[PDB]
Amino acid sequence: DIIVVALYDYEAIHHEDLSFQKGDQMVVLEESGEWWKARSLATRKEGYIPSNYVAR
Amino acid sequence: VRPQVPLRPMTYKAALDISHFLKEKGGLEGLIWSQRRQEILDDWIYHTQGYFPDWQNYTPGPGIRYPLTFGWCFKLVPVEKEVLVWRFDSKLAFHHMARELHPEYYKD
Repeated sequence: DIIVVALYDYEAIHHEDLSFQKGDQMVVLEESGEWWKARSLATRKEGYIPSNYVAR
Repeated sequence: VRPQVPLRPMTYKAALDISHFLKEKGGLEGLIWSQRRQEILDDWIYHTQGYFPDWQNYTPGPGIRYPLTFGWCFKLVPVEKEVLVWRFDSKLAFHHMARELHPEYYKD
């Protein structure tokens, strides 16, 4: 219901974060804070993402 | 290219994971320490991962400098106004070496 598209490349260092590339689509699971838990549509990996790196 | 990521606090787990990633990537181990290089690393962590540069301090000299933030697993070792190199120690994951030597930093 909340689908977002990546605007920038992000490489995760912390194990509970989600890496992605410019243009990747993700579903947002949780929005508590400025780091949102999301899931990749391509890999179905889950993790937190920088909320300002994504749109819509 | 990448903008500034939202800020978050440093934890023991995050310090561990950043330590392990740097050991796996390569570059830090064996490198000669300099204030300029310490700033490049601290500011990189801050722009990419949103941890403020307040966790990468070591015990004052002389001798081996030990990390003040439990979870940071690099230590500064002198080699033969010193000259120091970064060195990973896995013992640092389980022994808070700074708290063992300087309890006053952590008593209150």
